[PDB]
Amino acid sequence: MVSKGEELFTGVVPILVELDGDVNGHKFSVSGEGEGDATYGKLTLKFICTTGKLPVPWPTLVTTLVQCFARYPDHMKQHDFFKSAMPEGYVQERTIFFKDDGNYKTRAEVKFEGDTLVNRIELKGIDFKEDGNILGHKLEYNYISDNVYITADKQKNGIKANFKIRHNIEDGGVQLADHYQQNTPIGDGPVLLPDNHYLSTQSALSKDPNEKRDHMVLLEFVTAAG
Ligand SMILES: [Cl-]
Repeated sequence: MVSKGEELFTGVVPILVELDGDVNGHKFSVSGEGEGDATYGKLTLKFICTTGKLPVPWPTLVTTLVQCFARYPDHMKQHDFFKSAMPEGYVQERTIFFKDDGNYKTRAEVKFEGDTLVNRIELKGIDFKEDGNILGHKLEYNYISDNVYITADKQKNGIKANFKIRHNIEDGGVQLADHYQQNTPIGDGPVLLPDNHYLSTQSALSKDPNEKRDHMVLLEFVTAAG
């Protein structure tokens, strides 16, 4: 039997991302548009800071800015929580701790609005050093990849995840971002609660030479594995 959720992702699906952020009192907004093809675990998106200059580094927002587009191997289809929650969707919450610096707290709703998959996010950042690697824009812009370790949260009918991102500092060194994640379904319907597994995630960051606004072009591959 094929779920309504699974069926929604068999072709190319348009994506819309909307983020409202406040880090150390610096307010900003980001809009993103693109396409996802879950059959190949493939995402292509362009993000624009709609408020001017982004007050934090683009690479620090990649994880916040749609794990429903992961390629789940057929033998792991019973563990795909993210698609099982669709179209009504899920809430995704995180705390992201930047080592020796501040933290982000995020809350997002990921759901269909018509035929478009929407990720609407609120982000709050506190305790950042004004001359630190984040507010000082000292991180490299190129590539972000890691494994996302997923476990069921039976009590909340959802999942938890934890993972680390290593951001290269431009003049040398590494800035660690420790991620803690919880996802809960929006609807009351049945969902798939997975066994322990991970998502292998790789993203390439680029620029559009015709784009004068502060922006990020992203190519991403996400694949579930045992
Ligand atoms: Cl940046």
